[PDB]
Amino acid sequence: VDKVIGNAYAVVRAVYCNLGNLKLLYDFLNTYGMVLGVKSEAELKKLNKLAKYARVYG
Amino acid sequence: NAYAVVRAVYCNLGNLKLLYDFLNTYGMVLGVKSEAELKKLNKLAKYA
Amino acid sequence: RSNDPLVDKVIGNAYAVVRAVYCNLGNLKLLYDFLNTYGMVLGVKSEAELKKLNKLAKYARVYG
Amino acid sequence: VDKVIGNAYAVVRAVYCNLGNLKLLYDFLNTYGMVLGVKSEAELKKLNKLAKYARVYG
Amino acid sequence: TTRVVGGSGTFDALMASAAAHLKQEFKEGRITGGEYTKAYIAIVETCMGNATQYLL
Amino acid sequence: TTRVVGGSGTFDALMASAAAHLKQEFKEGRITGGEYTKAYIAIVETCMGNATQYLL
Amino acid sequence: GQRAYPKGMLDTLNRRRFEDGLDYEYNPQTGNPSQAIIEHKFPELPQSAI
Amino acid sequence: GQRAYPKGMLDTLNRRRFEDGLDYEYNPQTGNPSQAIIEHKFPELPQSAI
Amino acid sequence: MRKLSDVYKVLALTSLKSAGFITDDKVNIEAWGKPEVLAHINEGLTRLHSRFVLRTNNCIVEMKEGRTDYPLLARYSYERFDPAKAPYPYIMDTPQEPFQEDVIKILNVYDSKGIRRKLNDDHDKNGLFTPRPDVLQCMWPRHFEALNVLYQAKHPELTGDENQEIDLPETLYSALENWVGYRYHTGLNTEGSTAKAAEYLQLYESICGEVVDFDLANGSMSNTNVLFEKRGWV
Amino acid sequence: MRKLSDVYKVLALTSLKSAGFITDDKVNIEAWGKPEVLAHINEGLTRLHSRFVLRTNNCIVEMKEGRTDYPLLARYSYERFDPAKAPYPYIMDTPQEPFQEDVIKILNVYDSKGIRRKLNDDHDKNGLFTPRPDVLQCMWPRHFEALNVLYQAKHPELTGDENQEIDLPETLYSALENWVGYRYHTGLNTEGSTAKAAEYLQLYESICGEVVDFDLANGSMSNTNVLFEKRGWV
Amino acid sequence: MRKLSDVYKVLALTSLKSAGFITDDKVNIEAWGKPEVLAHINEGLTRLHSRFVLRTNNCIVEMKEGRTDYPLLARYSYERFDPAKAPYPYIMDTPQEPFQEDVIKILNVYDSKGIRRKLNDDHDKNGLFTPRPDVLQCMWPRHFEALNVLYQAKHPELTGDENQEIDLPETLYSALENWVGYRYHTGLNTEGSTAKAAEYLQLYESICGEVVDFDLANGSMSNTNVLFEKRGWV
Amino acid sequence: MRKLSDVYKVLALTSLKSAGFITDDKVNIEAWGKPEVLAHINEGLTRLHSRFVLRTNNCIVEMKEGRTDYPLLARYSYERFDPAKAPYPYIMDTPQEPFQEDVIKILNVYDSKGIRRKLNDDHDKNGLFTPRPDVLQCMWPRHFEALNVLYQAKHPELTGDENQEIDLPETLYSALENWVGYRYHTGLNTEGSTAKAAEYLQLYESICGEVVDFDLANGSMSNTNVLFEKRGWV
Repeated sequence: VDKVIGNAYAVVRAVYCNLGNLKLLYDFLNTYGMVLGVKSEAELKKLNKLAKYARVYG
Repeated sequence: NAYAVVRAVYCNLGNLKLLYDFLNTYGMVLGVKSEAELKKLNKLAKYA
Repeated sequence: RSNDPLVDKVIGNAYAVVRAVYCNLGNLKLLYDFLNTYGMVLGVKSEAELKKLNKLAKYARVYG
Repeated sequence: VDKVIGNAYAVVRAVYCNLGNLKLLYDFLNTYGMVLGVKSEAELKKLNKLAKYARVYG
Repeated sequence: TTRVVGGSGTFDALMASAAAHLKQEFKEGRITGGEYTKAYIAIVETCMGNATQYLL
Repeated sequence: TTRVVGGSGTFDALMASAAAHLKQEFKEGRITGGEYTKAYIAIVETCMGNATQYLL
Repeated sequence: GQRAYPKGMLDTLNRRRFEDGLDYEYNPQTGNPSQAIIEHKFPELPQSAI
Repeated sequence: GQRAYPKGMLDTLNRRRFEDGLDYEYNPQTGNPSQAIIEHKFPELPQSAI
Repeated sequence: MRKLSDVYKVLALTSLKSAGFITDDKVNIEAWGKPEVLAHINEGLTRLHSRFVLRTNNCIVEMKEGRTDYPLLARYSYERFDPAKAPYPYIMDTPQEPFQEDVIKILNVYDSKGIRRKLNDDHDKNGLFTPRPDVLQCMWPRHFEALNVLYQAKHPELTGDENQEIDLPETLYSALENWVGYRYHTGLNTEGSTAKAAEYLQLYESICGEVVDFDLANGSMSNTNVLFEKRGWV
Repeated sequence: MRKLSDVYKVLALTSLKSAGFITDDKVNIEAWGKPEVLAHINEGLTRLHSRFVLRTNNCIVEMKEGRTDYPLLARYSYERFDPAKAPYPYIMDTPQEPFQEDVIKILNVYDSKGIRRKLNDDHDKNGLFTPRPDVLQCMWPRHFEALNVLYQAKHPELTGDENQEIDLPETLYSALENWVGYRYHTGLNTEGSTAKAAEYLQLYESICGEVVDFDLANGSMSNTNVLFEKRGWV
Repeated sequence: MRKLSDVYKVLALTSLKSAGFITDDKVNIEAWGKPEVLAHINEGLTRLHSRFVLRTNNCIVEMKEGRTDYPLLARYSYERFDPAKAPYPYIMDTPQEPFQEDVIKILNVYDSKGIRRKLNDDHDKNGLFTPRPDVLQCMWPRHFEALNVLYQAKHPELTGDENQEIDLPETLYSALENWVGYRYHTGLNTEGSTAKAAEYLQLYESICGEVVDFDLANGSMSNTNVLFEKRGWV
Repeated sequence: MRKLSDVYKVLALTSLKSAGFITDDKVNIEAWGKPEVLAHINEGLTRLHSRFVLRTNNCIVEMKEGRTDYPLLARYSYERFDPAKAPYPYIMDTPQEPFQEDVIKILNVYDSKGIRRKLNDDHDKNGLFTPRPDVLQCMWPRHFEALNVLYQAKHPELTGDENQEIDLPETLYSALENWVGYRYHTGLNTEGSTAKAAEYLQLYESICGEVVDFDLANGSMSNTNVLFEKRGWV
């Protein structure tokens, strides 16, 4: 439906109201060390900044 | 929405041209293996 | 109440293709209906896809 | 008869309302491999992009 | 003067060298056609005077 | 004059040295293109007169 | 009722608009379409006759 | 009721504003939008006819 | 209706008399300045055919379904169809009188039924807008239609053939010469020639003013007041 | 609809006749001053297409969610999408008539539903402000929308190809020449050439005045008074 | 939206044609006068962006407690924070569109709540005075506030890069050239060049007058009379 | 907010282009005429800051018992106290913004209690007379008082440092250059230079007239009519 407060502002507000849940997810990612799997070196280079441990499936 | 209908037709213009050409190019080989049903083919059916 | 200028703006020169299709909806429907009767030979790559055919397959030609 | 919504717009709308049937026809052409007959090389060169198999009746 | 433009005299040589020194501008802009001709015409007095001085 | 700009005569040398002495300004501002050409054109009388004096 | 248009004020189709009721556009440099474009009327009866 | 706009006073869209009721902006150098932009009216009946 | 060959001669004796390219017999123009003079006559007629309504012509424009914008060029005509730049022809011209791409202003367009359609009327279905002077935008291409488009016209382009006949009133030839003289004398960039160009150009206006001060070009118009009976007014 | 090649020739015979770069056949312009002349024609058409309403064109602008400012440049179009300077394309043009970045003034914008939206109306929700001439600020990008933007247009940029066709009324070619002559003759900075530039520039106004004094560029406008019935007035 | 590289070329062919620094190909400007020309274009755009309302931009200004005077410079912005001359950043700009220090006149400022605050109103609490054109004096920095400041803007400063794009209407390029010509020709202090500078400067006004006599720069304004219903007047 | 170093360069390219002291790189001014140019910029800003109200500043003046005449000089301030010429400091300025002796006209002075005191009112106890523009004569130095004196201000004096930033509107830089050119060219006493000085000075008025004809310096003023409710008039 066509929102009165603006179509994109509704999306922005919806994301805003869910920041707390996203804050919990970000915290759990940041504090608990994570090991992830990667196909190649290019994808490994393209990892996020909180990824401490990785595994390259050759 | 006139614009939606016109845009939906326009974005599929190439596929429409392909379908129309295939209808005009119609030359699919039909297997009969029998003269009776081969004689009972439609007027547009070439190649058998 | 005429939306023809929109067609001229968007599908102006290539309107012949749309008109040719429109004149042939009956022919296209007949072609599709005959196509569903599977009264033809179908090209297949390798024996593997030969099994992958409709219960109404009537001829097939395998390449390789 | 002379349409009020425009003569060409009526044709465009009529084609539009039948896109689903044309979608089924296009899908059947695309997925089921098709072999077609051709008279010469010029006509063979003038084949569509979904025609995988052909036959040149010399 | 040989009574012909671009001749084998001294008046012709001087009068066809001044024009060949002004056409270097006219063919590179910096003057319109009208200005070039006016300069060329107002040189005949100078060229004729200096041609006689050189010849004799 | 050799009937060509920048020739091997005396009129050409003087007339192609005055232009090479005014182009030092035109290429450094201080005069527009139009002013430079006007100065160059009004020198032909002087150069032709002084070339004959030098030659003879 | 004999309108007298000045020669040059109203161009072509700008006099056809005028003679049809539609709003027109006139050339300002020619004059004013209230003192030019004269609508001739009945003369004024002299007081002498009465 | 045949308005006669001078040719040059009201530019494009400044005459569309005028013919819609909205306030317009006119070029001063052309004239005055009270003596130009003539609103033609009925002529004055001569006293002679009456 | 004079010929371009005669115009060359009459130009060589009155306006371009001191011109360089005048041949030794004084009654013709040399073959090196003829492109120049021809490019001045063509502009001269265009200006004269623009101020005065000298050539009013109508060319019918058939309706092709799916096309609303109808440029009135010569590439879309029938006898001059250009398949490289036009998909289908829709103008109609006879072989003896082909379309000459000579539309300056479009004045009044009727229909195939006799119904007049207004021009540039925002609130007027049944109105043919012109988005650019030599175009036409019919918003409803009905079946079996056509449009007799009465338009102001210019003289057909003078290619250069010395047997092409020129359509100008005999009284306006003293103004075409005074415009060729202006264009020619103003390009020499000399003080003497420039001052003559102004005299020739101003004389062009003077003759073009005497032609409009005596109705020699059919500029004055009178029509029956058909509006009177329609608005009531018994 | 002449070609740039023909414009070069007609310029070489009337306006730039005494110019230096005129070739030996007098019917063409040398290959060293052509960039200069082409840069004068392009400016010449821009001025002529600015005063008169010569080319009125409309380009539809689809709505992309999250974007309110909608510059009408060519980098945002469909056929000329430039991924380096545009995130997504939102204008719509056909391959035969691509967007040419030729917006001078925006005049009237409709919608996908037929509702006219006012321009520059401070107190008017449903109004598209233009913060700069070639932009558009819709404050509510509703779903399934588009905007047919009727705007004043300039002639598409002349790249330099001698086969590009020029859209100018035939009666206004005597004013384009008088503006090329002005631009060319005014740069030489010589007393003789400068005095000729003023004459050519003033003649540009005189011809541009005769075109507007005879409605040869479609400047006069008449419309039906639809306001009358709305305000009451039975 | 042309580029500074193209502006150099178009300047070299029309206005600065007789200038000394014109290179041998005539289609560019030598590398010794480019700082001079660039310093003339920057002034040229500033004048053009001052008379006409060509670029209306708004930059929000967050409230920092204890600060009432809020200069709208670029040193106080977020993306261009200068710790040496600004204690804290309070303007807000995105990386793609940073603040360019381009405020000429401040026109209308709203709030974070939607309440319009008057400008320069002596008897008006809730009024933002501007003690100097590029400043702002809010007398009550309330909590959680901001100010969308609609202001007249100038073109962002042209550093000198030949790939920076110039935001000018296509119809006003014939006036930017006539102002660069004025600035350049008036500095030579020669009688011939000075007399040409006056002609180029006067032509700047003539073109800047034709742009305002045809509403090509969006100068005419019409608004709904909202005052009517407020003062009563049923 | 440009710098004096940049002003030197922009002056060297537009106004003082033919000046002798222009260095070989053409983008700077030699170190022998810089005192001269700096003495012209300082006068230039003073004139510009005098006509227009460009810098409105207020400096509070504490009351010292026994002193009625309160000159608003910099020797009496706090951060610039000069014990040799001032007995005690009574103006108040912060180290970051010291008093710059930049009072042109005093406009409106309030008190420490909020009571506005009239200026130059013969019959008005509670009135601060100014016996000379940069002074103040309070006739009753009450206890615990101060005076926020809103005054027209000039640009702080340019000492000569090439890192001092100049507070001028970007639209008025084309008038500061035309005044430096006037002052410089009028001192040479040569016929050619004097005639150029008049042109530069007259252009100063023309630009200073366009700035006031478009409200680019905030000259127009509107205020709420608070007098209405006070005089009765229910």
